Amino acid sequence: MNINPYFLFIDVPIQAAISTTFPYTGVPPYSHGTGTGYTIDTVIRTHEYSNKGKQYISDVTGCTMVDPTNGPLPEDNEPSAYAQLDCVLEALDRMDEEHPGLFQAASQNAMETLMVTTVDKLTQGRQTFDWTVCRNQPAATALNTTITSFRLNDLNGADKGGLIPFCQDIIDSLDRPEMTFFSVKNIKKIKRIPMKVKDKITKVEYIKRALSLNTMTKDAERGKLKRRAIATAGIQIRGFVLVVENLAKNICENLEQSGLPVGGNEKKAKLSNAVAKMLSNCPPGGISMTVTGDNTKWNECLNPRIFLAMTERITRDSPIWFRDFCSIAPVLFSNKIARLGKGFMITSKTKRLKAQIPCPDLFSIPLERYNEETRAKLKKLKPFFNEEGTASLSPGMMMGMFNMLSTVLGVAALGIKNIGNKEYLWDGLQSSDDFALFVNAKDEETCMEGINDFYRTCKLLGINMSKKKSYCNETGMFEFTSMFYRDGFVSNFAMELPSFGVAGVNESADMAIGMTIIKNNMINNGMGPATAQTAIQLFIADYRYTYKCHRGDSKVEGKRMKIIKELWENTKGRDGLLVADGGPNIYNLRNLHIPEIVLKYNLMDPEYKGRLLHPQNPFVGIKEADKKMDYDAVSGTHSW
Amino acid sequence: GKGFMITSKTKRLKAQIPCPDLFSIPLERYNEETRAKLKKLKPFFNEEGTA
Amino acid sequence: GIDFKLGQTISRLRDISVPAGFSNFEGMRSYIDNIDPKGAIERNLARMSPLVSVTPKKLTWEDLRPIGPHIYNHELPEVPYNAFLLMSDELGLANMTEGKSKKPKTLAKECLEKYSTLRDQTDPILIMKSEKANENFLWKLWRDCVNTISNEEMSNELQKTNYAKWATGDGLTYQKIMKEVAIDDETMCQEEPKIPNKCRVAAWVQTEMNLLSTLTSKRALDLPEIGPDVAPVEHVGSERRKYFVNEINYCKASTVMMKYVLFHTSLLNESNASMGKYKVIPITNRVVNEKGESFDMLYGLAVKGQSHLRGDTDVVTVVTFEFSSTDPRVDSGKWPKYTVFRIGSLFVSGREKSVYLYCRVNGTNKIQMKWGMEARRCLLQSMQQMEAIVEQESSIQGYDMTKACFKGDRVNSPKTFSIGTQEGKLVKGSFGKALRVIFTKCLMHYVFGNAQLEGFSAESRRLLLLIQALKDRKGPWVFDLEGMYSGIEECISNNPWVIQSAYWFNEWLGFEKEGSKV
Amino acid sequence: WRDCVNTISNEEMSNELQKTNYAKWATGDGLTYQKIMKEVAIDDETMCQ
Amino acid sequence: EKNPSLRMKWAMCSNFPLALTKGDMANRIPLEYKGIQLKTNQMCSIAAVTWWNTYGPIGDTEGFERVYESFFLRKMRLDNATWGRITFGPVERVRKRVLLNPRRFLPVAGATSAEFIEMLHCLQGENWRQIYHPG
Ligand SMILES: [Mg+2]
Ligand SMILES: [Mg+2]
Repeated sequence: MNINPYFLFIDVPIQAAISTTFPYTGVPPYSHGTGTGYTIDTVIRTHEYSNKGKQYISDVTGCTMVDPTNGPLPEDNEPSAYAQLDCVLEALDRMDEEHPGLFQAASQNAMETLMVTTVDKLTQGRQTFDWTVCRNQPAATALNTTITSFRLNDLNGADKGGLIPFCQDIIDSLDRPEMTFFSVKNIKKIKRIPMKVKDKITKVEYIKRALSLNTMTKDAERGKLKRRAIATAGIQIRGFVLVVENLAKNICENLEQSGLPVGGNEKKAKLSNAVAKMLSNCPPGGISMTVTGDNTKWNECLNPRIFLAMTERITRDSPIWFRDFCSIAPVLFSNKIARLGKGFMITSKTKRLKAQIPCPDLFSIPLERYNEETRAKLKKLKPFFNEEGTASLSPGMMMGMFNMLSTVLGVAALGIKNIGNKEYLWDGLQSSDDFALFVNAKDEETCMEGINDFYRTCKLLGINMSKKKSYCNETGMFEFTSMFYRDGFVSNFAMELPSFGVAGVNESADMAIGMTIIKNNMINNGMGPATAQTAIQLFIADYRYTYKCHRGDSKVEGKRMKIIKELWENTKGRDGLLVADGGPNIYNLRNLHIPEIVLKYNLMDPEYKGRLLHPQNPFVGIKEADKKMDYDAVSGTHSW
Repeated sequence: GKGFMITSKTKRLKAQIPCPDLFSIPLERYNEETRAKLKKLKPFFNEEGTA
Repeated sequence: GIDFKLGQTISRLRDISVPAGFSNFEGMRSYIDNIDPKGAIERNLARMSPLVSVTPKKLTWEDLRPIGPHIYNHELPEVPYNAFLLMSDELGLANMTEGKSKKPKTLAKECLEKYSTLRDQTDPILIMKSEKANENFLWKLWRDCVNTISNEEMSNELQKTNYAKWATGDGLTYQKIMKEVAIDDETMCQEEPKIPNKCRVAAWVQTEMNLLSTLTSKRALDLPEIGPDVAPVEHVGSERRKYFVNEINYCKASTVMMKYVLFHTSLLNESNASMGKYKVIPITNRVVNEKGESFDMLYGLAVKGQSHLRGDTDVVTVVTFEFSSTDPRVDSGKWPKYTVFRIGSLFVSGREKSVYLYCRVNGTNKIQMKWGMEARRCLLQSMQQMEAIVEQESSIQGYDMTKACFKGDRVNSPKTFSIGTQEGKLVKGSFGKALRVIFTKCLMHYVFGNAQLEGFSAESRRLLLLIQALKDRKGPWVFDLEGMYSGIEECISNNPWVIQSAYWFNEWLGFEKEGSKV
Repeated sequence: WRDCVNTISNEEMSNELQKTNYAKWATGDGLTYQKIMKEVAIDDETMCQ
Repeated sequence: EKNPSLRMKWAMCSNFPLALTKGDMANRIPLEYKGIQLKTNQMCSIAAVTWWNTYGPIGDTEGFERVYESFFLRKMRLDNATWGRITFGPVERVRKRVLLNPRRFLPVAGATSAEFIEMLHCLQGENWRQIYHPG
């Protein structure tokens, strides 16, 4: 008798048991060593899909640029970045016709928001590339450092309030013959101390710094055998990017196909609505087929030049000042520069020695001293390599930069709905690089033609769909946004329930934030009662261990435990004790929305409540816990 | 005297075996001449590093 | 108004960043604003070559083939055991305790004190050394742990700290030199990547699956209480919980999971507390049997050596010495990484049984320790399933089916699911057996998780959904199938779970084919 | 050789080489075996005269 | 650090991870209590907090409820409420924009007042339903 776990699928649908098929209880595969190699494949891969375009030398930076747009049409089934401008405009024109006034409404709404926007908004985000130090620093730190350096060069506008003057000077800063800024200098005093120093760089150096994108390896990524590269941009492009993403978001919000702006429990509704609508529209006696789609090299075949065209088309009726503002981010992305990792490692086994060759000195060593894969990588990288350790990456995109705009382009291809007036009608859903397509036709053979026509049509817009990762079957069972639908039942089982542990802020808060997540999971992710009950148990065990607050009847020894045990005997009413004070846990499903302080107020003894709730106690981000999520908590001695 | 010196080429390590510990390692780890010398010295070798 | 003027540099970038066929931005701007396309897509599609197409093919049971046929090749070596700790061959020295919580160092000393024959064993009987492990280094290191654990001092720091520098292999580390010398040095070249060996199925992976889903006499899963239940939903939730915990509490996988969580927790506490020193970290657990008696179980000791690295991915050498009662000679191909000594014997129930000590030099990062603490969510993963399964039954018939599903009732026989095969004949099992199998499957995903398991599980999902479509006669189509198979197969290199999972998938696929024929 | 010439030609009154760290490996002084405890060597079966 | 919990786990075991204010109220905590170093001469230990709730002056609490009426209103709405039977049959939930507390798009099958939404987690279910009446 040999146990075969896969046999559970004989008596259960795979969708119902799909949760067990996902290894989300294990370590997310992290990146070990240099991510420099991975960044190089991205550059080689990105240019390999656009080498048939036009190659020229950029006069602003001297880099070797490649432009696959309007290039030769693809001849094979490999990924292709040769998007035809006329085809893209045709899709957008069809898109606008189906939603009259949408482009104008989004442009006007985006502008109104831009006028009111202030510089403090740029402080919201993730790690950004700081040109002053050539490193990665928080958005607030980078914004301040950029602001201070602009003051040195007399570039003002940041203090003027609105984002327009601040973004105006950024463009102005690109013309200054030399740029002065504060740099961190590590002088050896033995000790090493970093100080400020007034550093100066030339105009071309600043141009490259402004266009550069720091590259790391995508860590914690789940569901892939091989790592990749995740890039972050500097402050020079942030502000312009926020507006364009706002512009794309406004358009996408009004699209039925779009599923990227939609978030939460509405995804299940979107899946059900689309399949229901397509089945109803199915011709009598026809066949409705659904394609579980997936795009590979989705970011490496999208062109900033196309996004520049889309921004022009979306803002057709708008002031030139706004049209110029919305067209800057694509301009700074067509001339982007990819900073390559942190070099390579070369070792001698006989001498037991190792050394790190930095990126500027990649080709200073003979290529025969690199392994085969790196040797080939560097041979192909030479044309686009810069002497400062960076590689020119004009074609392609970087994941996560233009997500809303990419969805708009994908939805546009879905709106064609037919080719050659053939006897099929296709539609679907789109969210960033993930899509699902439904085709209705009189028979399967005509349905396949519709899918093949869609495949060819996508190739014309720069959208490549993976044949290896895509499959088709009759409508009613498909997958989208990593969600499984089957016969009217949606089985979202890919989100990993966040570690039900203390949020690490304080005792009363963590209990409030913790109990909020379980409640949200019940409401949103359809988390069941029992599993919700157990999620409470696991968190409490974690909560007591971290905070050293076990039940007063427990035999745990500790510094605070002795005081907790003393309080347990002293207090007459044990049920009123807080969990953090060694009190019993009284949380349940019905009461996942009341702070424990308020819960135990009635049961709390007069002495304990007065001590804990002393108006002037010596121990005393309350709204949102660092993504911003609100939690309900009560001020008290535990709020240190 | 001081003893002998045994080294690992691949590991790039070295260590001095003192006189009391001459026979603490198999004689196959000494070169041929020293191996024969120790084989002949064993009868007259006191267990303090002296002969 | 607003005058957002453009500078000289930005304008020049804009001019050169236009699609082919435009000299400057103004030409591009005018073309988009004025020229209208009315069938450019149709013109291009006709002008596009016909060689590019989805080339779709109908999927049939004959199209589907076994995944990774190389796992049956008998020339390849048997996939070895590479988990951090012994799972089914584990032996833990039980010391009955009143229930008081004590420091791990004191727990180890008392457990070893009870077994004085093993603690005092100074002469090691080597059974097999893997390929390069130094028997003298490993044993001398082990005796360091026992002496340090059994000393009167309250610190777990190893007393040698210089023999351990080389016993653990810490001292055999390459020396960094400035870049200029390396550039000049012609003999310095980049190393080739370490390709993982291709192995074949091993009978020890199936055995662990068989053994770790079984019920034992010891339960190690204890959970905090919750508030009183005043609503029917709370009562049914508690009832479903009670049935679930009762069936998973005593499974061997539950005890194994807790040991992994506790060990990785102690490892992480020491990692921050200790940076450049060697520590002994007992591999302990807390268990309670049916009678309610609580035991302290010691599964071995581990030398967490140095660290001297802050971050996510930075190896911290860990040398594990784990007690076991299984002869490594029985399955030689399973322990090519372990140096195991025979350290003594004991009478578990009046019958003599050997006690070996498996030694191995391992490495870990901060993330692995962090995610080791997070191996209890396998409890959440396993349960979320039966909730759905029980819920689906409750939809069919009103009254709760938890009692019916697990034990049956007047109008419903207890639920059964296919669990395994014997002699080529499918076997059925209760809902408890399926629950334990599901829990164990989740645990092995954590234990054997790596880049290979993520790829196989994610890539194999496409095949699983294709088979589901075939079962429902939905007439699935695949644009290409060899490419899908190649992506799945490229991840089957040396991971025990992936190789075994491929064998299980092939077995289940054949059964589905036979069922389809009828 | 270049370091020696530069050191000699400089105006400093010292014959010290400027690039001491590079000269550590140029002369081969860094490629010296590491002395270890006699106990570890005794246990290491790969250490031979 | 990039993980608040782990940073907090390491912070909790530290001797004095809490930042204490300066004042007379901060001087009534003993320097050491049966060995445990509550504070130092400011930094504070979590043991000092545990002592506060155990031994210390009983501060008055008269305006606490008035400051926190909303939460206490939630508590009494739960306490005074009544619970009915449970229906295990399939439920049909209509997506609507509802107010959580006395707004988000949620699936609700029945009363849509904020009183029911606040407890919605314990009422609705894929294959179960419960009858609730807020107090
Ligand atoms: Mg996607
Ligand atoms: Mg998909």
